[PDB]
Amino acid sequence: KFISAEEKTGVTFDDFAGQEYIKRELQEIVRILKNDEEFQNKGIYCPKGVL
Amino acid sequence: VQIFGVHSAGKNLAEDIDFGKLVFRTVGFSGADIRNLVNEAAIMSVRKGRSYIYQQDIVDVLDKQLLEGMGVLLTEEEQQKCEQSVSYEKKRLLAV
Repeated sequence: KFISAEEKTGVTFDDFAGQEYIKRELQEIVRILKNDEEFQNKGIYCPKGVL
Repeated sequence: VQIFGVHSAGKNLAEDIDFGKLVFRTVGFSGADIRNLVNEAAIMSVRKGRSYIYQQDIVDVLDKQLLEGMGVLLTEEEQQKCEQSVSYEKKRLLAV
């Protein structure tokens, strides 16, 4: 009973810069996850594990 | 080529797409790698607002993977300014 099932943490994308390519790639990943049906209409599938 | 056709059958391909002129760029690729390549081309197709996936999407995907392979993660603007930062003669030597 230790896993923090959080919803908000208070840290946004603007606080971390210098890797805007990584920010764009992570934005694409989370946008694919949230907007799944629109891109699965085109057959797009998200990666399951991001390291 | 057959695996590229099989794994990209359920996608909206353009008319200029032909994988026969990129077989030399995919030496050693497995079926999972070709599937990942097709998904990569689809993702950078929808990222640029494109409706279809031409050959240039696959070329850009392969080129960006090759650029990332030596550890270069740069967007267009920073690449342009860093190209402009270098002088002319010391670029002229690399040109020759």
